[PDB]
Amino acid sequence: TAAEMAPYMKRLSRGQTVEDLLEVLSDIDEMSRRRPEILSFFSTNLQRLMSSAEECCRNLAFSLALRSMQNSPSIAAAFLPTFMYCLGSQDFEVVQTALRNLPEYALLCQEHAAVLLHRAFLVGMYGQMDPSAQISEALRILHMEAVM
Amino acid sequence: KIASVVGILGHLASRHGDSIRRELLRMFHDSVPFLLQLAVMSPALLGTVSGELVDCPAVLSQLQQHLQGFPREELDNMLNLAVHLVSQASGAGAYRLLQFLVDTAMPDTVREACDRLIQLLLLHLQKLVHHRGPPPRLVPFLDALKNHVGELCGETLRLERKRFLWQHQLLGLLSVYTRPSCGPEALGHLLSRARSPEELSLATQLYAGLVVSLSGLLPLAFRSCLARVHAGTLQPPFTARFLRNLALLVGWEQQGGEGPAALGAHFGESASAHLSDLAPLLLHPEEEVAEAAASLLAICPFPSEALSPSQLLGLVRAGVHRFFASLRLHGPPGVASACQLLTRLSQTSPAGLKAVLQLLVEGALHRGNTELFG
Amino acid sequence: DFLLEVCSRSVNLEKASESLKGNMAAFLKNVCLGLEDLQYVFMISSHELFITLLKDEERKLLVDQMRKRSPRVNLCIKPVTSFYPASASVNIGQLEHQLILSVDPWRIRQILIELHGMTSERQFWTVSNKWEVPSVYSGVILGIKDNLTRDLVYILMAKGLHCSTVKDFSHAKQLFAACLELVTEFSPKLRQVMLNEMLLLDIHTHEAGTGQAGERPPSDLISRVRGYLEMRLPDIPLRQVIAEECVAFMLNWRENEYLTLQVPAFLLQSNPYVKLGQLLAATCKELPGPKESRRTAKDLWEVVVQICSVSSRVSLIKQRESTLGIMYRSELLSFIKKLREPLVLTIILSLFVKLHNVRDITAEHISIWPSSIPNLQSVDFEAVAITVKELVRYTLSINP
Repeated sequence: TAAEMAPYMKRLSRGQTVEDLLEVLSDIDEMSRRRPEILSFFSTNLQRLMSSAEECCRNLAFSLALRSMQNSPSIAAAFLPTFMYCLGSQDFEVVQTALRNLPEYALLCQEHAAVLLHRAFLVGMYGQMDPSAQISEALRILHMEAVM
Repeated sequence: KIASVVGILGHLASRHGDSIRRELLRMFHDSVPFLLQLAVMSPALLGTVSGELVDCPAVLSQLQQHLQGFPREELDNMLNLAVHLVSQASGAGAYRLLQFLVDTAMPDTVREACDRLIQLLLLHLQKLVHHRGPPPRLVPFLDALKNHVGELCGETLRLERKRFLWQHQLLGLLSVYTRPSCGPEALGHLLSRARSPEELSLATQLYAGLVVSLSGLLPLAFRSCLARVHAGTLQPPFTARFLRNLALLVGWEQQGGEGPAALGAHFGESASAHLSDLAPLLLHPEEEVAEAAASLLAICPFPSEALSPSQLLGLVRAGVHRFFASLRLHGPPGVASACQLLTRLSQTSPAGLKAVLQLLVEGALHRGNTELFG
Repeated sequence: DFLLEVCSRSVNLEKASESLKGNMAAFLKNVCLGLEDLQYVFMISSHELFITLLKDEERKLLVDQMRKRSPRVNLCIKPVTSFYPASASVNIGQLEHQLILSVDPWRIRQILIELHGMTSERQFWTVSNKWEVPSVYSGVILGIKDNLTRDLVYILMAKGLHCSTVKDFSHAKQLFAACLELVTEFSPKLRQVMLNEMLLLDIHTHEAGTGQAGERPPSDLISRVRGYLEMRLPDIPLRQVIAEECVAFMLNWRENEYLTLQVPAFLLQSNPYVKLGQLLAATCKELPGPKESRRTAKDLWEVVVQICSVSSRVSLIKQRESTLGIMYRSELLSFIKKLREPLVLTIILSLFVKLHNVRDITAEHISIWPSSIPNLQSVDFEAVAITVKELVRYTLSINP
């Protein structure tokens, strides 16, 4: 229910330190592994944590987000602005962790995959990154469900 | 209390009844408070919420006005039952019934009854959203409205004679009510879709009603808007509208009187945190987006600490590109925003001055932009 | 007007042909373009030559395209309200909406007076759950015997704290001043509590508006911060954030003479923030000393490495306890994030870089710290890496 997740919403929204955000994200993580449907309440707040400055809560935010989007494909379009912001972010760690999760998100979205892989290429091209492996894997799998 | 026992029996007797209860309510509405009182604790009100708007047309309103011979105290009790039912029963067709109720306020006695219904609903929602300063209250009516916040903003921006007050109050209540704080999203819709200073005033009024209970609204609204801009979302007319409305807000705060002082919005300070996002918008292929970004960046203050060398160099490169593009396209009248931005960037530091002068002279002497100067 | 009068005497109208007229009107247009003040644009535009030369259709276009350069913007700032008062409950809800929207304390007092007038025994500090009073203050603020006084003190505290959160410092000043002058009459503890809150608000107001350009504090705020640090009153409910911000205020305005020597001894053993600020001021004021710097840089090194150590899988970030220091790592990071003084910041950066280089990175005064450490196995170097990354991000946000 949405009533029992209100303290978790408050702790995730008001988390200032890395310790508080990490512990509340992990606490969401065990009962998301138990109850995967609870993650729809945390959607935009995971989108806010998606572009976090430090690495562990940002990786956990990507993990919990992609787990939320594995259930409902309609959630996939709602994560497009934050994912393209993470690809085009000035922080390089955020760009790397967006590129690592790029094929999974491209598989999960599939109507915004042209713009996504184009952004990944242009980040790799005008940056100094090599997303050709991720882009190639995403293109291969997208072709595999394209021929179906 | 035989009515309570009858309702408790009928709640169990109404298992999986999606047509029989609706038919009974349709037959009972031909010739009602007894049904509504027992419908408070049952999901039959939620099921008939969609059917209530479709069934109600003017003949039913005239029949209700004919059945309005009940005493005024009983009428007020029925109105309180109605606002309680619509606040705590409406599950998924809340926006349709809402648009019906607002539409059936603009037989004059039915219009007055609907107006009192909307006013009492807004007061009851104001009670329910924020009280008991304990788990939060769950409002099913406002739970179905967070998915229609964009449509609510669009209907508020129409600025009709009385509907926008109610929809603006409901936007504020929804912004307070949502634990993920949908307020920045509504502020972003209002900023991106406003076309007049009257329409832009709705965003400032919403923020004035929201800053007394919420914090950090403008950075989140700006981040959401610019994330939608830099993706494929927010097609470039709305991007240009958002940019020029933000330029209007920053300029209005800069000409500060009692308005910006009482609001305390810090529009320029919050927009200063997104110069790395606003700077590529000078390079936008759409001309209106580029000139709106130039007009914003000509007056948007720099961050109070300093400009980063990456930020400063990107701003200067985009500024000189905007200067030469507007000189080629619009001529000397169209270069005012780029000239103001470059003049402000040259006064930040000697490095900024050297960058501005070097890039201006190099761009003016390039193989491109040299036909402008003979 | 000399330029325009030279323009008039040097054109020789009705004999000047199309070539001179077009060139001269284009010059008038392009000198109108470069005028930053719009009154000068009407000064050129009101001239007879300007009207005579161009057209009757592009002069209006030019003056509107210059008027839109710096337009005048008017916007409503009063929030929407559909106040149509039939019943008592409608008036109660209307006045509750006004109370929640209100920020002027006298209007709040009026609304609360009439709200207590209409109703019998209902409290009104509970009509908005967004009003947050800290839990150390809740017991002393809900113990007021008078209902209206308790409601008014709660509302004034909550609205002042929220205005301090949203950087509305003048309105927070008014609300806290009204609450303080209202609690002078009946409670010394509340008078002290809003004295502390007023001090914290004054610190935040100075560091937001009065600072930000490098000018000294007015030296009565420094005296107030000193008096609050040397207070030692046990009955009052204290917030640790006020003492933390006071130590940060002392460090940010290079008050090393107070933090090193003039601090009382009992404050160092009680408040870890004051001890850490004393150590930072000591290691900052001794920097030109070759070996005298080491005596305090050492003590800073042990206290910081004991903060970043783990007693007894266990991670300092994951647990936040089982640390050996006087502070949690989160509290240390937040306290450093309250500091903007560049010498203190670069001292802490050199410290955490030297700690990170043990198990390279060069950071200025890296030789002032000891190399060999005790209990190297206790140090969570993952926590040290996260701390140094967040710290360099914060300092680059301070000075890019």
